[PDB]
Amino acid sequence: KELNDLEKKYNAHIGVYALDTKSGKEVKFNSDKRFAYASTSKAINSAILLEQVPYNKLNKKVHINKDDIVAYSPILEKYVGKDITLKALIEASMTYSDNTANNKIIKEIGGIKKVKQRLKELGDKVTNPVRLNYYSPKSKKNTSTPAAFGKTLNKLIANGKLSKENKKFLLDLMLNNKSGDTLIKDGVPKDYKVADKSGQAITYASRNDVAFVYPKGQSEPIVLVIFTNKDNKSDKPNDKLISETAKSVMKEF
Repeated sequence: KELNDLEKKYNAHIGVYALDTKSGKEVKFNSDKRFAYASTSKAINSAILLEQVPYNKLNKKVHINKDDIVAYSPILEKYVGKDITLKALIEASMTYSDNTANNKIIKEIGGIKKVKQRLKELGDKVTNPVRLNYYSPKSKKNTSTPAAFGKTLNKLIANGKLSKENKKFLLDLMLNNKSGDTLIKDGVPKDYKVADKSGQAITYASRNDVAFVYPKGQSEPIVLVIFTNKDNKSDKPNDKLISETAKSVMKEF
């Protein structure tokens, strides 16, 4: 389906960027347009942490106090006054999208400043991290573009400096996450393997998914970045748009 028809059918804005990492072929649509990136930021931060911690060191522990807790911390809220491992922090953040867990990761890395440093190093001068679920077309805070984010994903993970173990760990989590079942995973041919990280912001029907798509017998992923929003602040997102976009796109591959 034309991408235009999908914007028409859902009365929404779509931003797409796909890269078949084997051939280098690219599919783009509103690729330099800015959208909230928000919670999809989790995969980036965990990824950064994996660059500095060998797999064999994920069992190191950090203390959790009351001052650590942030809203929507399904897992971490139970750790008050205890020690948790780096590995469990990656897990709570990627599988349960735990807020405290993401915040601990960032600190561990050395703060937002250091993440900002790593981004520039990779060639990303677009993505603007926040020191998350908020979006306003006014600002460039918490935004990236499909092309930019797509370039970062590839450089960070698909072809980054991760170990096989670290890469595997992280990919396993994005593979097994039930919170993306309605997105890119709903859209692609059943033979495909999809490791994704969803996102959303509470304003403008800001709904995204990012993935590493592995076609039938192909070892190299297609990086797919889909960013959607709407015209009203209180608009509600429809997950089918993403499903529908993914399906459309996979066809060019």
